[PDB]
Amino acid sequence: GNTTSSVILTNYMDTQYYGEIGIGTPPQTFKVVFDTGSSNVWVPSSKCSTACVYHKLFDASDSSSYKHNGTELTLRYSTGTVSGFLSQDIITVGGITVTQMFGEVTEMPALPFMLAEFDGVVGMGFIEQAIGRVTPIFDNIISQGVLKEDVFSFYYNRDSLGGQIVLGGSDPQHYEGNFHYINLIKTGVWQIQMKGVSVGSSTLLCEDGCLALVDTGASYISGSTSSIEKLMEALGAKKRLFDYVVKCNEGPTLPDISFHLGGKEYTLTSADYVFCTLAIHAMDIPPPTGPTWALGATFIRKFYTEFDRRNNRIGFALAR
Ligand SMILES: *[C@@H]1O[C@H](CO)[C@@H](O)[C@H](O)[C@H]1NC(C)=O
Repeated sequence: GNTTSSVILTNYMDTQYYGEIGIGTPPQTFKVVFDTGSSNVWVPSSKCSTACVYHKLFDASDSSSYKHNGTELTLRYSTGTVSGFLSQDIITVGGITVTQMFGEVTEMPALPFMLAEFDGVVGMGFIEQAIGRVTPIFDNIISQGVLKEDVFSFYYNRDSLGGQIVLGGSDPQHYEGNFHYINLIKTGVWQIQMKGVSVGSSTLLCEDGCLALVDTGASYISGSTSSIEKLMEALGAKKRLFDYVVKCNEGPTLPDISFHLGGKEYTLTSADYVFCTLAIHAMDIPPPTGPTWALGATFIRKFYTEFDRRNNRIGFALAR
């Protein structure tokens, strides 16, 4: 029984990578985002009034293992806000069935959520980021002692699979070379320490230290406005006008962008962030978590990442 489950993901235009999870007995299948940036799991309930219309609704009277809770919770995002109440039931993810407390969403905003191919979220975060300190699912599936190693990996594919999360190990057919691990700067968050950004073979941003949160939930690579407009400057630019847009003739032409992460240099070439829209955006993130950089999808695409709970580090390997 020393396990490894695999969940294959759908790639909704390099911006949304999502999966399927089953909730209850028997399972209601939901499409969800796996997010190292959040710590609560939520889905819309059949108690929902808006964009409830458009997504699968969780219905407790079809589950033999539901044990209601009812406590409120409002989960707030840089994009959304959602609220409901706490429910309890059985989640099934790639063949791990764990008993989870999760929020049954009763109010969803009609704009960001309407055009979201996903129904809810499973956060891959630390108990410390949990609203209500509801034991996040990974602490919980580790408690069950079924996995090979208390690590989970992610493959984000370029828009034949779309992507893939492996719990308990890593998938060698999808990375090449070897992992180099960087340690969490402080537990509670999946954040490492960055030593600069070479926006050339020369520019240098954060030639000091700056923080970098490894966030699966994020679609782009982000930095603070301040930081991001110096970087966009020394590159091609064209401020705003539906978000940092450059010349297409000189796309191939743009320089490399390198992150100095614990020793090695992680560089992405023009072809990894130029779509013409650029895959880099700004997002001043507030204390506690901000001010930080956010290596989201755009980064993962290029680097297969391993999040290690037993040693609280992050390893990366060349994706393939
Ligand atoms: C439900 O869950 C919370 C966990 O935050 C617990 O404190 C609360 O008492 C529970 N409610 C009941 C009635 O089970």
